[PDB]
Amino acid sequence: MEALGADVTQGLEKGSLITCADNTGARELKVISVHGYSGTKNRHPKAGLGDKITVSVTKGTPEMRRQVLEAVVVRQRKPIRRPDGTRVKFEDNAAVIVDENEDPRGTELKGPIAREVAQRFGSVASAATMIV
Amino acid sequence: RECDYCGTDIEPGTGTMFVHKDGATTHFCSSKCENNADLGREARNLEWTDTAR
Amino acid sequence: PQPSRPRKGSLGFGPRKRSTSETPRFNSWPSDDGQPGVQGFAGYKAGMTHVVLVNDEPNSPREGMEETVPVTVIETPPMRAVALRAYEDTPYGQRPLTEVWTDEFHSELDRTLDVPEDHDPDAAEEQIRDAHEAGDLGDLRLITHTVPDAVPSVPKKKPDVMETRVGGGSVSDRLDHALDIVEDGGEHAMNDIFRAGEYADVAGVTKGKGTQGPVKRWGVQKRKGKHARQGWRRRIGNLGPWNPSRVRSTVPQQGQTGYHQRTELNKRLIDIGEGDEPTVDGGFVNYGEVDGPYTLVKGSVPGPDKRLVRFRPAVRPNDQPRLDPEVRYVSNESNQG
RNA sequence: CGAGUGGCUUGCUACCUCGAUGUCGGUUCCCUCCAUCCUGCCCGUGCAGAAGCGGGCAAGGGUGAGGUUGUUCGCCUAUUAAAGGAGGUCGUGAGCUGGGUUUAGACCGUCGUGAGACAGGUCGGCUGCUAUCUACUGGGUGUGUAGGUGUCUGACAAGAACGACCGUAUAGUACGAGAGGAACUACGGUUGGUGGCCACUGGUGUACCGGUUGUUCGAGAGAGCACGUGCCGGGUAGCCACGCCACACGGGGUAAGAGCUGAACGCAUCUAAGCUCGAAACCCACUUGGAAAAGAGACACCGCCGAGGUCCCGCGUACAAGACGCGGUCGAUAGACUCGGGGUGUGCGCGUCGAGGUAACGAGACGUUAAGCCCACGAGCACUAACAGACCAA
RNA sequence: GGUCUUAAGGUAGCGUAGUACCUUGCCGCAUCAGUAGCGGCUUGCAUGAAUGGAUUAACCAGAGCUUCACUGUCCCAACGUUGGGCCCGGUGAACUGUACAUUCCAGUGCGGAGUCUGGAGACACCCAGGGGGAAGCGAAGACCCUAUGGA
RNA sequence: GCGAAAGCCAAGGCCUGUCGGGAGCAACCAACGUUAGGGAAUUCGGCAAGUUAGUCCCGUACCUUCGGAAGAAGGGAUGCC
RNA sequence: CGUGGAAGUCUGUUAGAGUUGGUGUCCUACAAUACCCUCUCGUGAUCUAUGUGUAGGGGUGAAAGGCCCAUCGAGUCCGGCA
Ligand SMILES: COc1ccc(C[C@H]2NC[C@H](O)[C@H]2OC(C)=O)cc1
Ligand SMILES: [Cl-]
Ligand SMILES: [Cl-]
Ligand SMILES: [K+]
Ligand SMILES: [Mg+2]
Ligand SMILES: [Mg+2]
Ligand SMILES: [Mg+2]
Ligand SMILES: [Mg+2]
Ligand SMILES: [Mg+2]
Ligand SMILES: [Mg+2]
Ligand SMILES: [Mg+2]
Ligand SMILES: [Mg+2]
Ligand SMILES: [Mg+2]
Ligand SMILES: [Mg+2]
Ligand SMILES: [Mg+2]
Ligand SMILES: [Mg+2]
Ligand SMILES: [Mg+2]
Ligand SMILES: [Mg+2]
Ligand SMILES: [Mg+2]
Ligand SMILES: [Mg+2]
Ligand SMILES: [Mg+2]
Ligand SMILES: [Mg+2]
Ligand SMILES: [Mg+2]
Ligand SMILES: [Mg+2]
Ligand SMILES: [Mg+2]
Ligand SMILES: [Mg+2]
Ligand code: NA
Ligand code: NA
Ligand code: NA
Ligand code: NA
Ligand code: NA
Ligand code: NA
Ligand code: NA
Ligand code: NA
Ligand code: NA
Ligand code: NA
Ligand code: NA
Ligand code: NA
Ligand code: NA
Ligand code: NA
Ligand code: NA
Ligand code: NA
Ligand code: NA
Ligand SMILES: [Sr+2]
Ligand SMILES: [Sr+2]
Ligand SMILES: [Sr+2]
Ligand SMILES: [Sr+2]
Ligand SMILES: [Sr+2]
Ligand SMILES: [Sr+2]
Ligand SMILES: [Sr+2]
Ligand SMILES: [Sr+2]
Ligand SMILES: [Sr+2]
Ligand SMILES: [Sr+2]
Ligand SMILES: [Sr+2]
Ligand SMILES: [Sr+2]
Ligand SMILES: [Sr+2]
Ligand SMILES: [Sr+2]
Ligand SMILES: [Sr+2]
Ligand SMILES: [Sr+2]
Ligand SMILES: [Sr+2]
Ligand SMILES: [Sr+2]
Ligand SMILES: [Sr+2]
Ligand SMILES: [Sr+2]
Ligand SMILES: [Sr+2]
Ligand SMILES: [Sr+2]
Ligand SMILES: [Sr+2]
Ligand SMILES: [Sr+2]
Ligand SMILES: [Sr+2]
Ligand SMILES: [Sr+2]
Ligand SMILES: [Sr+2]
Ligand SMILES: [Sr+2]
Ligand SMILES: [Sr+2]
Ligand SMILES: [Sr+2]
Ligand SMILES: [Sr+2]
Ligand SMILES: [Sr+2]
Ligand SMILES: [Sr+2]
Ligand SMILES: [Sr+2]
Ligand SMILES: [Sr+2]
Repeated sequence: MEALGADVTQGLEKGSLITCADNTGARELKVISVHGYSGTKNRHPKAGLGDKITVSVTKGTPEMRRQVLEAVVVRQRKPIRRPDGTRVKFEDNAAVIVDENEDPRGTELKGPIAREVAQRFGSVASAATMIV
Repeated sequence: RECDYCGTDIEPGTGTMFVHKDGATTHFCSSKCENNADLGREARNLEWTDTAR
Repeated sequence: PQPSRPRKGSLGFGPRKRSTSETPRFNSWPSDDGQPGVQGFAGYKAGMTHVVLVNDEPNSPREGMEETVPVTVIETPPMRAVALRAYEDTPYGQRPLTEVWTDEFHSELDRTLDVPEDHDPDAAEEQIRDAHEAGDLGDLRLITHTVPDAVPSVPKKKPDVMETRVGGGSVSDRLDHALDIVEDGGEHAMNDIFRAGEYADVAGVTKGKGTQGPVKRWGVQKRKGKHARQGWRRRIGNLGPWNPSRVRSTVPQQGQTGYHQRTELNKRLIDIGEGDEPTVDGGFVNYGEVDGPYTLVKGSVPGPDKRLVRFRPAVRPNDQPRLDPEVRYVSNESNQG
C-alpha cells in the first residue's frame, strides 16, 4: 500500500474487541484478519493504525450483528511515531466499516481520525469531522 | 512548542501527543506530566510546574 | 503437520567468540575509481543525540520538510599515518614486501610500538618501485594510528594502530600520493577522506555481555505455558535427534555473546565538524564532554562509549550521495532525565 | 493391458532385543529429501487481454493464525505470494506435557449360572538419576613451529543475510466490439528473517524522593517491623523491545529453454566439433572465523645484558575461574570535595490563618522554601590512594 | 405374519444417553469458524420401571459447556528481588567401572558399531554449559507365550 | 479487631531450624515483584496466576420440598479534625 | 413486631481433624510417603489421650480385597527344609 508517513506499533491482534467509529448500526467490532499480512510461527496476527482489517460485528443492531465485513483502523491506544519524532496516541481503539471500493458503509464518522489514515483512505477522510 | 500540562518548552524530537475522546489534543513533554494528569491532578496545584510558578 | 519457522539466529557471524583485536580489521576495501586517497579513518564512540534535518531525498514526498533523525556522536580527531606498506602478488596470495617509515613520531607512540631509530626510507622505496616495474605490486596500504591523548574522555593514551588501504588512479600516482602523506608527518583529518552526506561503513567490536543463554544469544523461545513451571524456563527442547548421534554446531547453545567484530554497512554521515555543538548537558553518560573534531553518524554504531570505531567509504551503497544535509537543529538536552 | 521406482500406509515373516532400547498425539531445537504449494527462469494452450489450465528446470528462501476433536488424520473460518508433502529409532520423555492407549477404584450397555469378559463407552488414577566417556557451544593452560613489539597474509571454514508482498508513475495505456485490462522500467512502503544500538517512545529500576495505614521507641522530631519494598504515587543510570539504525547492484559459468554457425546426410538440422544467450538455483561479490595451514606463514622496527613480559598497585570499553583492556606522579585510574547535569515535589522549626471550643486543644491552609532529601553520570580538582618493591627473559 | 421359540413380547416414561455401532446422525441455538455444549427429532447396533423408571429444590475440592470480570497462559519477552549456581578455607560421600577408548561419514556384521572395512578428521591437558550418543545409569519384563509352576 | 484472626510489641526464651569467606554476584535453576498495547489468541482443560474482598445502606431474578435460592445480581457509603 | 435460640445449619488456618489442585519443591530426600501454597470439615454418624477387647483361613472392615507394627487376594517368627 501507500506509505502512511508514520511508524506504527500495531496495538491490536486477531480477536481484539474495538469500537466502530460510525453510524452503520455496528457498535463493537472483533478483528478476524489483517489485509496483506503473513506472520510467523506462534505469533498472533497484529493490526494497527492505517490497516485494512477483516472484522465481525459483536455488538449492535440485529441485522448488523454476526456479519463479516471489512474495516479500516482509524484510532489506537498504542503510540505511533510521526516524522518529527513526536508520538501520537488515542483514547480508544477504533475502526470504520468499509466496502469493496474502500468507501465507508455509513454516512457519519464518530470521534477523531489520524491524518495518516485520511491520506491513505480518501473517502474516509471526506467524512471525518476531526483530523488530528 | 510548549507542554499543555507543566508549561516548559518541549525539546523538539521528543514528547507524546494525547488525543482525547472529543478530539481535543494534549502535547506532553514527558511521562511524569502524563502520569500526574492521569491522577486527576491539575498543573497549577503542583509547585514544580511552570504554570504554577 | 508442525509449522515451518526460520532457524534461531544467523549462522554467518560465527563462531560467536571473543574478538582477537579490539581494534576492528576490515576484510574488504572500496574500488579504485577517482583520485588517489586513503580508504578509511577512525574515531572514538561518544554517545547519542538527535538532529532535526531537511529531507534531501528527491523521491520522498517530504522533500524540504523538517525530519528528526537519531545520531551517534563519534569523536574523530586527526590521525597519523606513520608508514607505507606495499604488497606483492605471489602464487600464495598477497604478502607484505617492505615498509617506508618516518622521523616524526607522536610523543606517546612508544606505549604500543618499538619506535624506529634506524631505518632506510629510500631502500624501501626503491624495493617497492622495482616491484612496480616488474608488475608484481599488489596493493598500497598505510600503517596508521590514533591520538587518544587528543580525546579527554578516553582514559587511554596508548594509540590504536591499524592498516588502511590507498585506492585511486594509477598505481604509480597513488604510490606517490601515499609517500607524500607519510613524508610530512602523516597528519590527516576526517575531512581529507570524507564529506558530510556520504555513506560510510562503520566497523566495531560490540558491547560485551559475557556468557548468556540461547534466548538472548540466539533468540530462542522461552518454555511456554505449563512447560515454564516444570523446572525448565530458558533451556531449549533438545540438543538434536537420536540420529546423528552427536550435537551439531548449528544448535543454539550458551556461550560468549557480545565483544564480536561487526561491519555495519551504509551509515550516512550527517555532519563532520569541530567544537562543542553536539555535546549533551551534564556530559554524555559514562563518557564525558565533547569539544573537538567530531562526526555525526546516522543511527546506531557498534560498541560502547569510549570504543574505537573504524570508518571506510561504502563498498556497497544503495543510494546516490546527497551531499551536505541542512542541519537545522542538534539537541543538547541532558541524556539523564 | 503391460513395465517399473519408492519404502510414507497396510499386510506378511519371526532375523535382532523379553537379567527392559519407556507409548500415541502435542511441543521445543537441529539437519535433510524432491515426487515443487509459492517465489525465479521457461515450453504448450481449446495462448487477444486479464485470469487460468498443463508441462519443464529448480530445494535459495518461504509455506503462517485460528474453531470442534487427546487425536495423527480430517472438517471448518478468516487471512496469504503460498498457506506442499516426506526422512532423521513413525528425529526429539538422562527436554517438556500426560489429553488418548494400557494396572489397581467405579458406573452403563452387551455377554456369562458365576467368578468375570469386551479390539464397547465413561469419571478418577505417579513421570527416578549428583555426566565417567563421547559430541557440540563458549572459556583457559601448555607444548610444537624456534628473543620481542606492532601490523598483516589466507589455506580452509560459516551465512539466507537476505526472502516475499503491497502501492504509485507507466496507464484506464497495449490488447479487446465491449466488458475488462497488462508489461519493461523508476520509485515509496509493508512483512518475515538477520546483525547492532538506546538520542526518541515504552518496560524495569526491593538506587532514590514523596504520600499513607497498623504497631513499637512517651508526644514531637526521627525511626524499626508488616518477606525478603507494608501499601500507594513518581522515577535517574544501566539493561532492554513494544523503540531506533543497517542488510545491493553487478560480474562469471550453467539447467530448462531461445538461438547462431555447421557436418555427418550436397539439402535440412540449436549439436556431433565450435558459439551467442539464459533461473530466486552454482561461483565471485559482501559479512564472520581463521598461523597448529607439520610447506606450522609474511613485513617493519626493537633487542640478545638486555627489548619485551610477569608480579604488584588504581580501575574497567572486559569478565563465572582463567582470559581481555586501561592508568600508575613525565599521572586525572579510583575515592573525598565543589560545581554541572539529573530524581522527587516544597523539609525541621517559627509566624499568620483555621471549623469550633471558656479554656485547654485543634485536622488542616499559607509563608519562609524551584524548598528539604537523593544520584550507579560529567567537569574541576593531586587532598587521599595508584606507594614500595620483586621476578623472568634470547 | 395379517402365530413361532422358550412363559410373556416392552406398558409410564426416558432416549444419539457416562447406554447409539453406524456417527462429527438430521434440524436449531452459539461462534468468523464449535467431532464440544444445550434444545428438538429419535426406527433404541444393544433404553425402561426397587437388576427400580422418570423427575427434582437444596448440597458438592465430582464430569462437560457458555457469558461478564481479570490477568505475562499466550503474542514476546524484559528488568528486578532473595537463595543457589562461580571463585577461596574447612568438611567430605554415592551411583558406576570386561578391556581398550580423540572421533566423524559410509559400509559390513545376529538385520540398531567409539573398537570390524574404506575413507575423512584428529597436538596434549583443564574450566563452565545444556544433556545428542554410549540402543547411558537404575530393576533376572509388569505385556505375550511357555512350565504336566504357585496362589 | 468480631475474634484464642492478621500485623506490631511485652514478660520469658533465643541468635543452635548451627559451616564460613569472595565476585553488581555471568549462563542456568528455585521462590518471587513489576511489565506497554492486546486480553485465553495459551492449553486436553484458564493448569498457574490473577480478579473480588471487611462493614453499613439501598436493592435482589428463575426455580423451590416454602426451609431455601441469597452475601443472588446490581448500586452507594467508608479517613481525619 | 418482638422474644426465643433450634440445626449430622452457614462463614471461619480458634483449637483440632482431613487431604483437592499445583501433576510445584524433593526424588543417592530433612523424610523407606517429607516441604510449601491452595483446598475440605470444624456441636457432631465430630476430634482426641489413656486403659481395655477381637488373632491368622482367623479378626476388623460406612466394602477400597481396606487394615491387623515400613509385612496382606491370607501377618510375623522358627520349624517341616538341604
Ligand atoms: C508401544 O508399545 C511398546 C512395546 C514395547 C516397548 C518396550 C520394548 N521396545 C524395545 C524393546 O523390545 C523393549 O524395550 C524395553 C522393554 O525397554 C515399548 C513400547
Ligand atoms: Cl488471520
Ligand atoms: Cl515449551
Ligand atoms: K524386550
Ligand atoms: Mg503453535
Ligand atoms: Mg535516558
Ligand atoms: Mg525526557
Ligand atoms: Mg534411550
Ligand atoms: Mg523434478
Ligand atoms: Mg535447504
Ligand atoms: Mg517417535
Ligand atoms: Mg532424549
Ligand atoms: Mg523420563
Ligand atoms: Mg536427570
Ligand atoms: Mg479424559
Ligand atoms: Mg481417563
Ligand atoms: Mg442430540
Ligand atoms: Mg417389576
Ligand atoms: Mg526375566
Ligand atoms: Mg496377565
Ligand atoms: Mg492353581
Ligand atoms: Mg501487560
Ligand atoms: Mg492451539
Ligand atoms: Mg486456579
Ligand atoms: Mg484404643
Ligand atoms: Mg476389585
Ligand atoms: Na525439575
Ligand atoms: Na531415546
Ligand atoms: Na519396489
Ligand atoms: Na511425541
Ligand atoms: Na526451494
Ligand atoms: Na484443527
Ligand atoms: Na525408539
Ligand atoms: Na512423548
Ligand atoms: Na517423563
Ligand atoms: Na547469470
Ligand atoms: Na432389560
Ligand atoms: Na512474571
Ligand atoms: Na548426553
Ligand atoms: Na417467632
Ligand atoms: Na495437600
Ligand atoms: Na464433603
Ligand atoms: Na494365615
Ligand atoms: Sr585490515
Ligand atoms: Sr578475510
Ligand atoms: Sr513435572
Ligand atoms: Sr548411531
Ligand atoms: Sr532433483
Ligand atoms: Sr510456480
Ligand atoms: Sr499415525
Ligand atoms: Sr475421521
Ligand atoms: Sr516429526
Ligand atoms: Sr494420563
Ligand atoms: Sr475413543
Ligand atoms: Sr463358560
Ligand atoms: Sr476399552
Ligand atoms: Sr613433539
Ligand atoms: Sr499497477
Ligand atoms: Sr472500467
Ligand atoms: Sr523492610
Ligand atoms: Sr488491598
Ligand atoms: Sr542448450
Ligand atoms: Sr606459527
Ligand atoms: Sr413403545
Ligand atoms: Sr550439568
Ligand atoms: Sr524480650
Ligand atoms: Sr557446629
Ligand atoms: Sr514501579
Ligand atoms: Sr479458551
Ligand atoms: Sr483454543
Ligand atoms: Sr458493592
Ligand atoms: Sr457445622
Ligand atoms: Sr467451615
Ligand atoms: Sr493429578
Ligand atoms: Sr527442597
Ligand atoms: Sr515422593
Ligand atoms: Sr504455586
Ligand atoms: Sr527351611
